[PDB]
Amino acid sequence: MKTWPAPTAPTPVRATVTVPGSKSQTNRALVLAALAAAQGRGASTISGALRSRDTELMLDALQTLGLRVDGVGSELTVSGRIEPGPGARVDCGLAGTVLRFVPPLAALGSVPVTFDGDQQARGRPIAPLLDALRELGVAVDGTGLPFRVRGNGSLAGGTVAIDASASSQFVSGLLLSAASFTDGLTVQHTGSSLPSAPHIAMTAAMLRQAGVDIDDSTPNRWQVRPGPVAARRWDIEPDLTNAVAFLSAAVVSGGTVRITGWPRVSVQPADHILAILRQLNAVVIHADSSLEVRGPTGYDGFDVDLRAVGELTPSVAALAALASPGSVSRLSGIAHLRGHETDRLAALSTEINRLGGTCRETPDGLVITATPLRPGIWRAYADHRMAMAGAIIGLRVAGVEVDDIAATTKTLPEFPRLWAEMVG
Ligand SMILES: O=C(O)C1=C[C@@H](OP(=O)(O)O)[C@@H](O)[C@H](O)C1
Repeated sequence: MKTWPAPTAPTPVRATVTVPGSKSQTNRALVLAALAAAQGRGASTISGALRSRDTELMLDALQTLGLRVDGVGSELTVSGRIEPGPGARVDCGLAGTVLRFVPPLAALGSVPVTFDGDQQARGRPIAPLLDALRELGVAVDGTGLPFRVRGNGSLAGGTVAIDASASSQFVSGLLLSAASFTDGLTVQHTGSSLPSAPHIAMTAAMLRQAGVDIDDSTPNRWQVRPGPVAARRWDIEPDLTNAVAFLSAAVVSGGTVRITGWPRVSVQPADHILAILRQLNAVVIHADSSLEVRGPTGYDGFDVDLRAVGELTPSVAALAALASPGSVSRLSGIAHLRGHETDRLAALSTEINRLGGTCRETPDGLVITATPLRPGIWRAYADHRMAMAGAIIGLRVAGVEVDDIAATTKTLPEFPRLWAEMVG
């Protein structure tokens, strides 16, 4: 494969960028639309849906379950029934959301569904969710990929305790399908260190939009009452996490980047994002239905807690590597990143240090000392966000090339074109 040379920014980046839809929101809306259709409520349309590998894997997974998903652009319509064919096999790719959200849904059918994924997915956490499904009476063969859920046409539900410290998606996946369980579900996360609170909250918010009653008033416990899932039209927001990659260009170059269609009230962790950019002394404003970020003339080291927003880690680590020389930054709260698309702590450390940097992995994150970088080959590890972090680095370091820019298809297939258009 040819490398992708990361363009440099010898002068401030100035651009207006449109990012496509949220992966997290698109994939929840697909699941909820599938539940509504399966319950007999008719077809649902998702407007502004992301089209990426993760959402294609999700729509394919729904079609493997017997549903129909129409649309060649950003407008997707879901209709039909859960009626999987003999030996139905869901391909999970490297999509955690398919791996974690689809097994519950499948446990609603009367036909066994097998789940497989990419080689690299087989390393990611899954066993605690499979055990929770067994406790709820679903027959599940296997403790990792490939595994088979042997649905018999209903799932009883009730109460279950789970260790979700490795992934919030274990909670979200149970919550999405719970309204269709005979007695609903009460899920209790046991212990501590539950990452990605905003994504669990996203799940709860979208459930409420579909008319599901969920009680999230006590931390680490959720109660979903049995009931209908409404067929509705979904309006998907831009993906704010991917927007950060583009906004980071403003930050490192002292430029100005605007993101179109930025929501003033969001189901995504907008407030956490904007606060982090402001830590670096970027100026952030809402104007003309867009978000504008003006980078500072320079920035020093920062300490940032990423427990709630761990998917920002690659971009944030790139920012830390590009702080003023000798700056020390500490990224914390992110032990769970060892279980992501790749072990992102290990991968970021390797790649930064290969460029001459100083990144030390810690028990819960990274300590990054900004030092002069040099040319090299930034490896993506089949991880969209590793690829985009190398692009950020390359704005400020000539001769950086990403091995596999196409890893960005996971959530942002047009990244190369959008990035080129931004840098001009
Ligand atoms: O539910 C979701 O849509 C996601 C939740 C988070 O997972 P973890 O809680 O496993 O980190 C996030 O990192 C992921 O990219 C998307």
